Amino acid sequence: KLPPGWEKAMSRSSGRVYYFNHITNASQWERPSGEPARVRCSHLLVKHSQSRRPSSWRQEKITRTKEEALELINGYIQKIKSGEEDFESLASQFSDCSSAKARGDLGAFSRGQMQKPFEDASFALRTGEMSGPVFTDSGIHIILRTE
Ligand SMILES: CN1CCN(c2cccc(N)c2)CC1
Repeated sequence: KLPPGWEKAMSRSSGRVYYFNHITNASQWERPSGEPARVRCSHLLVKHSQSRRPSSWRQEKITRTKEEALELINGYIQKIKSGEEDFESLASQFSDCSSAKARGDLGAFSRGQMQKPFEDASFALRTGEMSGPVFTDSGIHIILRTE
């Protein structure tokens, strides 16, 4: 019996089975196996032209499309997963959130405080686990649960 949130899938390019989480948008090859008052997370945000506030410390006027933002997110996830780059380094350089200055750290929080897709992903992640692309009214997030 798989844990809730998780489903079995089959690659497409290779035919090998993998597991996908529809709350975190994480995917992995191994069987996942398996809630607290509070969690601590970091994130990397890529905004797009339909973000609630299409502006950030990186760019006064953010004009990229949502599709372009998802491509950027997917590229950062690839480099993090390969070890070519660290999550903290990419967040500091490229997150459209002012938390970039703290390597993406948002600190600890409870349910009720964050936007719902962000909250649900954060609480479904295990400690140390990274999400896939998570969509909110702010943009597209990579979320790292640190505690
Ligand atoms: C929406 N953002 C506002 C800025 N934030 C921030 C800024 C500096 C350092 C840390 N840890 C967090 C919180 C999240």
